[PDB]
Amino acid sequence: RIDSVSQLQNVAETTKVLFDVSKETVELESEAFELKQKVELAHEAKAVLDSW
Amino acid sequence: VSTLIPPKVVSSKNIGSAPNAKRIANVVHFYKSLPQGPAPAIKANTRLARYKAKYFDGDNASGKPLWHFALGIIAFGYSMEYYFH
Repeated sequence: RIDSVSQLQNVAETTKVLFDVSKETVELESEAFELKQKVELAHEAKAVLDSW
Repeated sequence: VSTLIPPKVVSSKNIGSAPNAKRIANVVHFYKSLPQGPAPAIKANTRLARYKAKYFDGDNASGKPLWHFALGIIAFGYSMEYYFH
């Protein structure tokens, strides 16, 4: 039981970093979403001038 | 949908499991246990207690005092012979 508890020694100090940096790496990409809007716009513009 | 969180739910988990009950048993079992054979009371006398401590402990544990007790009846009943016949 000592060994089973001592497996949980430095979990909290590291998982408080895990939680934060994990949700940041999830959720810091709406910039890329709004970049995708401009990318598909320029994609359509290149396509239609290719048609012209 | 978000960062789910079971790394840290140990604080209210530690009641229901089986080593918890054994742990709360044996942390109570260990403190009042005497350390190294202390307080054994190796010396006692009540005008019949040295007979017990010399004869009726687990070290000697021999039935020869019953022999002496049988000899006591040989001291008793044979003398009762001297009182009866």
